[PDB]
Amino acid sequence: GSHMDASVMSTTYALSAAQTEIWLAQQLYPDSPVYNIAQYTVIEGVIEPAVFEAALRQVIDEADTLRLQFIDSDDGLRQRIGTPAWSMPVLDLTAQADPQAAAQAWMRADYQQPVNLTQGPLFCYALLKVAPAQWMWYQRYHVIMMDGYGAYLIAQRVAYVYSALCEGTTPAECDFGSILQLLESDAQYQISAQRAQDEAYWLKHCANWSEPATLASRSAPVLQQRLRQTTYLAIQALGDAPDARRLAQFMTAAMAAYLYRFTGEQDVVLGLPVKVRFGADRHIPGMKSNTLPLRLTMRPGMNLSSLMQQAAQEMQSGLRHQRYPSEALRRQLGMPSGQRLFGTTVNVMPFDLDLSFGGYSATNHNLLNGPAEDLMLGVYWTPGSHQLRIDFDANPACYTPEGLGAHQRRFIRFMQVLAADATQPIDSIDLLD
Ligand SMILES: CCCCCCCC(=O)SCCNC(=O)CCNC(=O)[C@H](O)C(C)(C)COP(=O)(O)OP(=O)(O)OC[C@H]1O[C@@H](n2cnc3c(N)ncnc32)[C@H](O)[C@@H]1OP(=O)(O)O
Ligand SMILES: CC(=O)NCCSC(=O)[C@@H](N)CC(C)C
Repeated sequence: GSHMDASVMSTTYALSAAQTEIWLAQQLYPDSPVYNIAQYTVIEGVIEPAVFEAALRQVIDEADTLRLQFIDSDDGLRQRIGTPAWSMPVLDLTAQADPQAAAQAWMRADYQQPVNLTQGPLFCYALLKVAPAQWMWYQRYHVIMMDGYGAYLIAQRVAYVYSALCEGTTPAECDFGSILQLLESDAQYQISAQRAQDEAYWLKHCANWSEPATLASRSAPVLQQRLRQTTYLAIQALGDAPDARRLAQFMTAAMAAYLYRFTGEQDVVLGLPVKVRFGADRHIPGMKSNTLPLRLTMRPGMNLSSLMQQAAQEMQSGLRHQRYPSEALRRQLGMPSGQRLFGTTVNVMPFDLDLSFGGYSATNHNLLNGPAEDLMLGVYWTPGSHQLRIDFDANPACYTPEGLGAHQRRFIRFMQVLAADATQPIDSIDLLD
């Protein structure tokens, strides 16, 4: 034989369950950058690129998932903590006729590139000066090594380290754990009795399932990046003081009521993304998130409060078993592949969007949020703020931009009228054009 494969196997770790599903899904279309997540922080002040690069180096040392390198092997793909070659581009676009548009185009050209996992770079950090005392920190990752909460933790840590370095202070000891402990915990869960309990619960929950209700007229795999319809809204349109749990309950209830009013289906299956972070996993950047199948049963004449109680019940009974992958449940239920458990996902991310870099305020804004197989309702909300950002992310094959926009406007209106009177049956509101 040849020793190279043996040394590859002995110097690597197996992928986690979520990483395995990500890799299996990406292998079908290796030229599709739909598995990139991306955001950018607008900083209202002066950023020194050298101090920022120093902070980025420190955080890359602190979050070892940023140094994961992947290697092919007889066992598909494996990973180790390697030495990625990275750089921080600094682009001053203040002289351009449209500095904001130039920065948007730069980051779009970045996150549109295909990402080969065995060569990298799996992440990209760059600074874009869009105005005097207005900078942009652009972050991009592949979902195989990062999710939403991980990127949020990394942005917070980078902000803190930069603020500490600017005032010449030693940054406090980082709170992060190692990605290897996360991988070991996932490997232990994969052969755990907790996993058997979760599998039994999810097999009983969606035992006799139904094909998902959807606003699209066709089912198609995700190939292009999402079509995004973004709208901002005030919290009083909801009015329910909601927390993350009840905000997600209300969003899922509204989406299920809209799907029932548009399709007539009464057993609406939605997708609910969750962190799957308990204990030490709450302080380890990387990929850990899952999507739960949330069933909402519709009865004609039912109001919003009953739907919200249904959603609260489903979450209260299902979040205990959120470690079981939805793909493993789909395979275990005996469903033919291509048949999904849910079509419309409701991704509520109650992560703080505010940061402080060297005394200057800054705000986070998403560009990519993973693949959009059908419809994804992304709800960005800083806990406490009176504002919500609502993104309709759609598969370009199943939707067109203006149709998605009309659906979003009608859904916003229907949801506002729903929250106006939670006792009125959903079959009564007249909807829009
Ligand atoms: C570059 C930037 C790009 C952006 C990246 C985007 C990438 C992605 O697409 S990843 C998707 C990101 N989204 C998310 O992370 C999902 C966020 N949202 C959510 O998780 C849900 O909508 C939400 C808010 C309902 C979860 O609510 P939350 O209250 O936090 O629940 P969670 O912590 O998951 O679980 C709590 C429940 O766990 C259950 N549980 C059982 N055992 C335990 C235990 N030992 N410890 C804790 N909880 C336990 C309990 O029943 C508990 O409920 P409760 O304590 O109230 O009885
Ligand atoms: C919603 C779905 O099943 N398809 C996309 C999965 S994309 C991914 O790995 C995560 N970042 C998002 C979920 C699992 C929290």
